[PDB]
Amino acid sequence: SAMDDEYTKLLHDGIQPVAAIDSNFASFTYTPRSLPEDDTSMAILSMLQDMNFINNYKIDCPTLARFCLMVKKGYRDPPYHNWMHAFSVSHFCYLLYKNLELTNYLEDIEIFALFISCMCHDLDHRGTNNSFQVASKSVLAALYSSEGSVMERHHFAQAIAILNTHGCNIFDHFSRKDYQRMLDLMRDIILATDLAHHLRIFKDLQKMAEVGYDRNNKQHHRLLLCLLMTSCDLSDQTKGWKTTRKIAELIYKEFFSQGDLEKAMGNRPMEMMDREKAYIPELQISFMEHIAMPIYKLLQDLFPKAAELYERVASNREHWTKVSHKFTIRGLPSNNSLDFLDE
Ligand SMILES: Cc1cc([C@@H]2CN(C(=O)c3ccc(F)c(Br)c3)CC(F)(F)C2)n2ncnc2n1
Ligand SMILES: [Mg+2]
Ligand SMILES: [Zn+2]
Repeated sequence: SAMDDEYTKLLHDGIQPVAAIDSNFASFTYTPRSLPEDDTSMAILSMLQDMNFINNYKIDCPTLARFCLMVKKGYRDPPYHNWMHAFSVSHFCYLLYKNLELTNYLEDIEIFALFISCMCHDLDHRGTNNSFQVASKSVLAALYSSEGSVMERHHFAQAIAILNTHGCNIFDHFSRKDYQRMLDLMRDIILATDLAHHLRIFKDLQKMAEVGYDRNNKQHHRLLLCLLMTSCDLSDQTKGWKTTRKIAELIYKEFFSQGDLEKAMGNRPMEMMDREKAYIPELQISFMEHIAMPIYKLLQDLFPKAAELYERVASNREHWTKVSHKFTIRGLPSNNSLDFLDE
């Protein structure tokens, strides 16, 4: 029984210090996906220890170890939306705490909720978007389509189910008020990961950055939590070209699988999910320019030490422009054949 021994070690051996994981672990240059998957549960505990959440909130270590394993095991294995995505999004949250002094802008309990929301925010993803849920009349649409953010509601609900599994409630000693505040935060933060939501609140984020962040304004807290969540969710784009290239591979595999299922059902997939129509370079450029860059630009406006993130993201965009031409076949293909043209 793989999990029982894994739990034993994670509990009885002790929490390893962050620096023993990698000398560079707490820097924006680090690529969390470099960490072997078998070490990631220990890494989560190490990050929580280093942020001092274990002691500040008196988390029971047996309960925590079970919780982390249950969360990990609650991800499936589609090419992009898997445990390694949630681990890396969680790691970026840790980066922001380390590098940007969040405690000057947010309450402790808010930062904690953000991190625990990053762990849980794609739980049980099936490699399909919200609209596929509605078009295929899945069980999840039956439960949630009338409210919208179908997958995100499912993710949150899976988080709650893990919490109400016996031995997994890391918050069960909180006051009733703090318990309710944590669950409410997790709902808002995980819901914020639907990009439709982000697009709706984009102007309100702009406004906040114009007038300047007001720590006494409760709506500013909520808006910032959303922006930070989105920043963690897309943080793959703040690393190096190699990571970006690889990540695009995983996303388009996942997207194109969806499109293949849609074609089988008689539907026309959106362009970016149709392997016969998607022109990856112009799609990435558009995504980078019209969604990702403005996010990290806002983050830079609010936190001057976040400049390097924006610049990476702009640099990754230009790189796509630069390699775009390689998607045109010049000469013959490697095999020296034009057989591919009767296909
Ligand atoms: C880190 C990262 C994450 C995502 C996607 C963004 N998402 C989209 O809907 C989407 C919207 C407009 C687009 F033009 C494209 Br393309 C995709 C949702 C998601 F699938 F969860 C994650 N991408 N996509 C392309 N490079 C990415 N890098
Ligand atoms: Mg998601
Ligand atoms: Zn995500």
